[PDB]
Amino acid sequence: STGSATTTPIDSLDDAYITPVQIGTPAQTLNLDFDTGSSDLWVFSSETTASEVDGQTIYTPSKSTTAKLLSGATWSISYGDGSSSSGDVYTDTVSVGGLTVTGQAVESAKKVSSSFTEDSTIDGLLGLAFSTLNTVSPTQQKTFFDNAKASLDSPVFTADLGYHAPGTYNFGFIDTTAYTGSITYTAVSTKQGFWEWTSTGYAVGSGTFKSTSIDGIADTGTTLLYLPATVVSAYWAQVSGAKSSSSVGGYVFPCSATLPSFTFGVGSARIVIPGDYIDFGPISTGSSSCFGGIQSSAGIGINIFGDVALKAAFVVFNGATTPTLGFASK
Ligand SMILES: NC(=[NH2+])c1ccc(C(F)(F)F)cc1
Repeated sequence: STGSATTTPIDSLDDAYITPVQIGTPAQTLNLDFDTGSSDLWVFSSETTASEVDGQTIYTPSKSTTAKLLSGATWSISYGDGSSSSGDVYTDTVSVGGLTVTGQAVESAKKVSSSFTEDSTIDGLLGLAFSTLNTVSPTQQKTFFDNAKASLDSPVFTADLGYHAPGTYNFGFIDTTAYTGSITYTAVSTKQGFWEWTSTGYAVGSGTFKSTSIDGIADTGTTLLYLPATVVSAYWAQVSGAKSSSSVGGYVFPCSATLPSFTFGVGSARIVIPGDYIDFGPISTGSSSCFGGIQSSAGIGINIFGDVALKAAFVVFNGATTPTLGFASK
């Protein structure tokens, strides 16, 4: 089997991407944030505290003839940005782009933090990291990909995110029309539960490539590119007027600037992020100071190849017996 679904930016800045997902019988379609940096499929629901729902579409398990309460199971997750959610668990039929999993754990939110309530465009998360990170207790649950894998034509999924445009998540096949050149594959460590790999270096604009190992995660659920302070300083030094602002929380730059590209290495291959992809717009409405899309990872404890990086590539999440990652230009 295979599946193919379009993923759409939630706003004009590509702050996140949503993908429609069918849950239950009859289908209830929710727009979920596919997150290769976590492993829970959770949704706003008829159980979510009413004051914490503000425009999201909800899953109502009592209206699904295939929903079953997973007795005694609860979940609770906190993310890197300080947001969180928690609740109970159902199993139900879940379909993405024509690919169906029966018995998928659907984590129903009883509580969500304010940043989830405040984002009416995201109805929940669909985790695509390794199932070892799943938070369900006392019986850990599998991701949608982990449940589908054996049925897929090939044990892979691909992320093809757009810049200010829709893109595609495919399951079970590689669309050879969706990229240029070849796909370069690189080793993955699953020890921290992530799609963790080592980039071979970087360049800023037309500058020379610096060979240096950068260990980080391929994370569709993080907006920005978080890299070591040395690398980030080298990038922003090429932008007149750019500075790190403790009050704003990162590097800012004049909105009048034309940003240089940023290249990252995948083996001997190179992925080029155009400068425009690095512009996250005014820091507050009407400001002429703009927020940068490349930020320091110092104090995160890991580098994060988030959407800014991934959207410049066609990315293969290869879930073969030994997982790997593939990157192609597009
Ligand atoms: N769910 C995610 N995509 C995610 C959240 C937090 C972190 C961090 F802790 F490293 F910051 C990494 C990945």
